[PDB]
Amino acid sequence: LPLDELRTFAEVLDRVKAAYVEPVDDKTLLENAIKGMLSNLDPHSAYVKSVKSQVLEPGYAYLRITQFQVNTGEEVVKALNQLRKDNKGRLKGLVLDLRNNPGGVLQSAVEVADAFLTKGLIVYTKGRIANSELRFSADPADPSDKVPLVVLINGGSASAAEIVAGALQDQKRAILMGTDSFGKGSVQTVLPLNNDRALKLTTALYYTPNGRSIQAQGIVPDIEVGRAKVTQERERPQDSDYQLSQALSLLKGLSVTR
Amino acid sequence: LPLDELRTFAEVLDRVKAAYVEPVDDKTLLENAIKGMLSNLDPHSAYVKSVKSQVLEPGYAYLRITQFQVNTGEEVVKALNQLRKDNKGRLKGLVLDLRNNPGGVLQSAVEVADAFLTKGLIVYTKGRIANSELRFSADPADPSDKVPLVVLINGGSASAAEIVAGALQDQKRAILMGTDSFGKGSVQTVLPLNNDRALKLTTALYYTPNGRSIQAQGIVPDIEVGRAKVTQEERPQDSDYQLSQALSLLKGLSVTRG
Amino acid sequence: LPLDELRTFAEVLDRVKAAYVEPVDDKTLLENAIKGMLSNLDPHSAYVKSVKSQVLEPGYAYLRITQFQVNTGEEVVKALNQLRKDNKGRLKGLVLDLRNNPGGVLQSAVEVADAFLTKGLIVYTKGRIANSELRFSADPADPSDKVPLVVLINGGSASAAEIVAGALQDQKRAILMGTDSFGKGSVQTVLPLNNDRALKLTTALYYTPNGRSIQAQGIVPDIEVGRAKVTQERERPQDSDYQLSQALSLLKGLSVTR
Amino acid sequence: LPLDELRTFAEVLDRVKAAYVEPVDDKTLLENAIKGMLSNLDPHSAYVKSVKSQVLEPGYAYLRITQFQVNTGEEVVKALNQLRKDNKGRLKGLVLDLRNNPGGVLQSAVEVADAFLTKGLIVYTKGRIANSELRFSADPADPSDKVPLVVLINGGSASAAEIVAGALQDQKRAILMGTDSFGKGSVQTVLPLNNDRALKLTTALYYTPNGRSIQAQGIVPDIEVGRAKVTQEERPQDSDYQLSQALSLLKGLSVTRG
Amino acid sequence: LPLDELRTFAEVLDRVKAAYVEPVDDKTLLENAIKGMLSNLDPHSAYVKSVKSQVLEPGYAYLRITQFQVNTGEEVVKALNQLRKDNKGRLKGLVLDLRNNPGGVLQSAVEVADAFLTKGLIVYTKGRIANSELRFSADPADPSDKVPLVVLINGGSASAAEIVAGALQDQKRAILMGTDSFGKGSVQTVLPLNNDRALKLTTALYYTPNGRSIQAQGIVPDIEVGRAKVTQERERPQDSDYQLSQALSLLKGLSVTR
Amino acid sequence: LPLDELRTFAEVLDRVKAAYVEPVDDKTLLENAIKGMLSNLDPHSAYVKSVKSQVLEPGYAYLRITQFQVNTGEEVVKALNQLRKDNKGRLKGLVLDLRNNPGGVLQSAVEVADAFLTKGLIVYTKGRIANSELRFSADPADPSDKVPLVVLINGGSASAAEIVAGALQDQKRAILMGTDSFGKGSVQTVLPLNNDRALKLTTALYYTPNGRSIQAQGIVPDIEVGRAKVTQEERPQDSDYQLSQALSLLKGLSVTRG
Repeated sequence: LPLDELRTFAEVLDRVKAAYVEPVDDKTLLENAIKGMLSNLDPHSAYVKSVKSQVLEPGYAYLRITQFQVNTGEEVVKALNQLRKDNKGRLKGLVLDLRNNPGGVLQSAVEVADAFLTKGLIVYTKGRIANSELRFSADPADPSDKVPLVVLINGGSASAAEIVAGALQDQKRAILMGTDSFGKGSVQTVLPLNNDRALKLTTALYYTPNGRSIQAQGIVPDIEVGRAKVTQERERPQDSDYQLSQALSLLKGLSVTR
Repeated sequence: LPLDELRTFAEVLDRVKAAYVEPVDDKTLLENAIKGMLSNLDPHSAYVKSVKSQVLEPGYAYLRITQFQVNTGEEVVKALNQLRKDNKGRLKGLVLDLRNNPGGVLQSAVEVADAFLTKGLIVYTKGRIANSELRFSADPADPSDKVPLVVLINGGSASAAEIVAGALQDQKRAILMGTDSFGKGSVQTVLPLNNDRALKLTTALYYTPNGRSIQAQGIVPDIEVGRAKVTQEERPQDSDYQLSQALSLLKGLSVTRG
Repeated sequence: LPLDELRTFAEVLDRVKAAYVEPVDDKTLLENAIKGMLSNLDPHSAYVKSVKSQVLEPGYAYLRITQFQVNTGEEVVKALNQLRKDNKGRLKGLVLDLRNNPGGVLQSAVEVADAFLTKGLIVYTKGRIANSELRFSADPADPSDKVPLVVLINGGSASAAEIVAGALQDQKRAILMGTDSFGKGSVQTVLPLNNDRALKLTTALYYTPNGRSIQAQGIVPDIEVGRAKVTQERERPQDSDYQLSQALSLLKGLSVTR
Repeated sequence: LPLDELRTFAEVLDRVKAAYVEPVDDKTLLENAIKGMLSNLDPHSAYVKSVKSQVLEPGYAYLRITQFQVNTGEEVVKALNQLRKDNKGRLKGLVLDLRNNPGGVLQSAVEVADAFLTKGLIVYTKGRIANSELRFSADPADPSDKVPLVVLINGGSASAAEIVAGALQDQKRAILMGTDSFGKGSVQTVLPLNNDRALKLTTALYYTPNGRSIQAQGIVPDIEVGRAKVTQEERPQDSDYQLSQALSLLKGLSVTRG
Repeated sequence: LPLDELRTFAEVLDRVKAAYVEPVDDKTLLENAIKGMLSNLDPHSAYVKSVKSQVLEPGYAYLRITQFQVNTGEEVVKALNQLRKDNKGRLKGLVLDLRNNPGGVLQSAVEVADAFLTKGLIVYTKGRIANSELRFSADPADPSDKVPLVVLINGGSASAAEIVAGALQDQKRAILMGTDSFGKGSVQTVLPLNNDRALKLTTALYYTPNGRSIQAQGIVPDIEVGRAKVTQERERPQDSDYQLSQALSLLKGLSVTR
Repeated sequence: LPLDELRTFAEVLDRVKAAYVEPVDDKTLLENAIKGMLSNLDPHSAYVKSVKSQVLEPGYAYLRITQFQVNTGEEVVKALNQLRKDNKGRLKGLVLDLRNNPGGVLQSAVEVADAFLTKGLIVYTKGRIANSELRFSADPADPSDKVPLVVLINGGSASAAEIVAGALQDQKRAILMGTDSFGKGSVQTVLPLNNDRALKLTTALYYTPNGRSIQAQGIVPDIEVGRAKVTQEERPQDSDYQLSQALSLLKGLSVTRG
């Protein structure tokens, strides 16, 4: 209780209680002060097939994560094996379509990351409260079989998807190409109050294995690729998708070099 | 200041000070509570020749209010008589162009309304502060000489212009034509505080003679006519759809009224 | 017999009888003189569903007179009652489509006028001969039930239709909108001659109740509306017909005002 | 003047003077009878270097008659010999462009025709006045040197030009190609009257050597070829369809004639 | 054996035999010298329905020779009689489409020429060897019945077709219109050598009846007609074919003149 | 000179001298035999700042060889160090633009190759003349500092440029990207003859370190990327498709190589 600043606050509240057009009691003024304190502090504060896979070309395959549901992990691994069986042999290249992904279940995101990682950190949450600081390490099993993969990120790629992309980039496991990411990397917990109502507050934020806050930076692709049309001067989706075609050609060139 | 609910607000503020990710001191939380109490209460709260006239057709004339300045009233009357001299006789119809009129001097607004009204109320403010409750009644002189007129109002006409239009409509003096209006009919007083800072608070709001709040209702035209451009296959009605509609309505009204 | 001017005429006729390329007797020269005297004097001198009605919108109906036949009168009244039954109630507005109407039976025109008029003059013929000066007065029965109506006139609106429109305008019963009218308001009677052939001559002309000659003035609409296209900047025929849509909107505004 | 039928005409004129709507005196009726007797009898009755030549191709030349002036004849002959000098030898074919030729001096027309004819009639007028009947016979000199020629005639070629074309066609001297002609082949003499006013009357009309009246028949080309523009994928045949057709016809005619 | 020039040749051959990158024996050098001597001397040296006829318009018919096969002659005569039977009477005009004709059997070409010629030379071959100088004269039978015909030649008209066109032009029997011809008018005979291989050499060239070498001049049409589009300013193939339409109109005009 | 086969060649030449249509003397036949022996044997036989560099992105640079002049080598090295100074550190990737490079000084070519190679062969010529067989081995200094580079080759890159590219490819030093090359890898020496005239003969041809003849094989890029223009919806990769592909390949290669 600062009391002096509380005196200033109560004086402003009394002036409003006296002058406003429609009469307002103390309770509604207090509630509006609370709601606006939260709105001014933090915007997030208050008071269906998941996975689709396809072998786009012989040796090169495409895996898209529409959303992060609970089944998503098992489904991505199922898709990995399915693509390996479709190519009738080991894969030369893979594309992770994580663009247009709002986010979803954090555990499902971490297991999707685990399908590509054999060791190291994946994501860790930092905040100032007893049970916020969390960490997630990769298990020594990757169903990807070390396949070279390029991850696609758009503006509409946030939360869980951003975590996956960041983990894949910091482990130097994937090539991120596309535009920048949303940058939504904060966790909201509902805290209880003595009065019979509770408040939702961002209590911590996500951090990639390197240590860069997802919320501030976002995820910057290693190669920036905006939408564009190519003009020659000399199913199959890449004929219509610019970013997918670019990722495919990059994987092709990488395979040829390697 | 009821301390008992102050307990609830302090408890909530302390819980927020404890849980948020990046630490914030008591001062910023109190200041944000103030700013949001005002913001959540009221969005407006914080902490060129005026008239141009023309006789469109023999018997039918057009009066435009670009803005509400002090001269406006005199000029409007100067225009009225002038149009009577232009037609060399009494007018069969008149069009009040109040579209694209943000507002202006309130006294000029009541003067413009009073040039058409011989009795009754024009506009009245209701509020809870000591010296806000005021009223405006028409004087028994109308330089309009009882001419039938159509008033045109669009979205970009607010405050004073809405006061004029509402007065003309509720007094059954004019027929309003066009789209709905802005609906800005509130007065903000700057109130001083013990500390060397002040708060802007709406202290009263305007009401049309019927009793309809301009701020909530707005002024709804009797005839809805959206903006359009006509192309034949100076004379502004030949190019302006809304003005042409009002002119033709006045002509037909005059013919029936024989 | 002027005889001196007859001498001049006969001298010219003899010169022509002598000089022309192909020989011509006195009779053909006389006949050509007659035919050209008539052509030079007056151009008119010498020597199928009628009615369609529809309720275009709830409360507002449209009645078109393609042509003036004998049945036309009964048909317009039949249509009036039919439109009243279609709306399941009294009508708010009516449109008389008299455009593209060459004319027709005068009595049918006067009865069509009688469906809207309860008293007063309708049309009167004036000429200089025993039985030309005629008058037509409205009977005290109007099946229109005083419905407000707008009449549409084009360039191709003449004779009977022009009479109807003029009567409706001079009685201040309808609003005439559109372009100007044809202006054909003369009656041709065949007169008998001593020789076994007869001549058709305009013997009189029509006059509206006010007294304006239909032949000279034509019918000027109270509102002039040429064909045009409207461009918004925000069956059902009026969506395609400009004049009909204008008449509909005028009737709508009149109903709202009234 | 046979008074017995003058009775009929006077009776008719008096009946007209009696019946017409607006009164007209005897003088205007008599004057209109005169004007219409002439108008109904005959529509024409009431009360720049001339030649340019060029050799289109080796052996084939083009002679254009813009208008029929006095110099035209001499110039045409001057052109003929000149073309012979241009080709350095006798011509294989010649094109007479008589299109867009209103007419002109009749003597120049018979001269132009005579430059191609060695015997026979050229044109003769028939009428009933004393000194109109004239004839024109060709002199036994043709500077054309018997060259085969095609004459081009369109609608805008009348009188003198038609006289030339008709003479050339009926004498089987030229092949006419194009559309039909105007057909204006009549001569108007101004005749004086006892009163100080005169009348224009056609006193005779032209006839081609066959005997066909130019005024009624016109001159119909042996080959119909409408106007057109050709675009390859100076030389006027490269741009003019009718001239190109005539040139190709002359070339083929020359080849067959070997 | 010049021997001195043979010494120069053998010295050059020895220099090449010594210096070239890949070793070459005397035989391959000799063979290359031979092949290049032939290539440098003369390019031609080394070391399915035929006829379609149709009556395009009443009186005017069209005969196209796609190629010169053995049956071609009988087929053209068969077509002549067929067209005569189709028109149910003698023909007014005929078009020989010889354009886009590489050539073919010389005897078939000469018989096709014989279908139009009653006497005179058709084509003769000139060269310097015992049995090269040949001549071909027309037999006194022409199934064409002297019908006037126009022959069409394009750039792709060579050898046999060029011979036919040239014969028809030099006899002044047909009108050749179109663009210039290919100009391929040489005969290649294979000559035997002591060694077990032989050489093909142009031994003579064709000449038209006039004496102009087909190989050098080509066949120049009497009327030049490139592809073009006509624009009026006023099955049936000529509506789509410019050259065919021109030939048709020329035949029409020729028939009218004759 | 083996006279026995000289018999065959003389016999053939005499038969040709006897059979050809227009007579040709022995001299022209011998001269043509010479010219064609050279022409049939070998088609080539008969009888501006060089380097421009730029750092495209932080860590990635671009070096263009317009032409191979004497300064080129020095300039290339001057450019290499300069780019190292521009990036203020070692480069992550480099692009060698050898497209549109006809060739130039061979020593400058081996210098340009030597700026990237520390050991091994660069290019060697094979022929049969005395002093053609030469070899070029790399010196143990590479100013490239082992930077990974992609070389771009199109069709319009020949000789020296192909030598550089082939050396870089066979030494597994660079990844070649683009279309195939011209393939002009032969050296022509002018040889003198006893008579005062000389012959141009290819005396040797180039070979890449692998042993592949540049003239026959050409240099085939490891990655095929045709020319195209990209349009976003200075920086040349933003406009050049092939350069952008090489840049993205280098970036991905650098990321994987961590």
